Amino acid sequence: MELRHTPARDLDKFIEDHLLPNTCFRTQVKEAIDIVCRFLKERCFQGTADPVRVSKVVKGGSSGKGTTLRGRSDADLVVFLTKLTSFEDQLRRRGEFIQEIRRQLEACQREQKFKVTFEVQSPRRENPRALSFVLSSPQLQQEVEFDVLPAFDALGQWTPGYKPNPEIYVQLIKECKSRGKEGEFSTCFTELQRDFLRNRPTKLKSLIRLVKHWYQTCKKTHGNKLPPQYALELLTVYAWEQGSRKTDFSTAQGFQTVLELVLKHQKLCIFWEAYYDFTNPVVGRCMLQQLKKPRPVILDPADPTGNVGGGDTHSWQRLAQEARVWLGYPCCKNLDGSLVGAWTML
Repeated sequence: MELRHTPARDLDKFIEDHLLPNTCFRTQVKEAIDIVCRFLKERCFQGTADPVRVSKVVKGGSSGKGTTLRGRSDADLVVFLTKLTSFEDQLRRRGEFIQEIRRQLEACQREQKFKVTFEVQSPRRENPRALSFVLSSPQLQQEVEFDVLPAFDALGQWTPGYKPNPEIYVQLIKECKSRGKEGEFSTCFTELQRDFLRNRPTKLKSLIRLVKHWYQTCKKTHGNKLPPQYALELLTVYAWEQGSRKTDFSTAQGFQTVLELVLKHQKLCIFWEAYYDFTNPVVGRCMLQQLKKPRPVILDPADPTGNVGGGDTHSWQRLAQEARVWLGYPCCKNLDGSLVGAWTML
């Protein structure tokens, strides 16, 4: 149903129905990306003086956009380029890469056959330049629009289980410190962001998708004022990693634990040592710089410089106000009419 009234007794039955993505549509999209990824690497540039080439194409974060309930989703597709001198190059040469990618993307639409409907958008308005392509399957009425975000390849060839070279983060921090603008290069580390949320248990990933939709429902109210969606995703992971650590758990317990953290934002300092740590002196100091920043501070596991949900303390206040309202909703309330309760952090 609406889910404002969806009780806490079941919860999952709502996630399994409305929230769960189409299995058939995903498979079609994943294949379409593989066609494009394999297309861009070969086609882009080539027969060209400049050694810069497309190394890989990775899908980034995605958020279901409410229309009926879930009718559509917006995702980010990061195109990695090589032979760039610095991280800043992806910002300056962005317009140069936007044209080369768009040129072959249109050519890919003509030459390559797809199962879904490949849609290359017209030049985008209300934005400085912008680009995107839409993948839709009218049979299932599923639609997704990918925003192409060109980025330098920092990791090069990287596989899960391997901690990235600390030297890479050193170059990132030194360049982010001098030129300013902390956390703009997070797109290069997208592989680590996906790998962070991919290996999570099924019940947790379903919980995250529940939190994802909660964010979108409030996003059509307060607008862009609220913090980035990535903050809520990492916060859900933190709620599970602390005190629970169970394969099977209650969604009502977790959803309650996440909402109470939104109100605790001023008390929240969170960071992950997954892809980096204090072994390197340069990385260590920069990591301590972020921890002493005004709360809430959620440190991007893939981006030691990048602070998710930071820079605005009134963003979380607007979020905490609506988080307080949803606490009064039956969503968190069980059969008794009382609260299900949060997770013990012991």
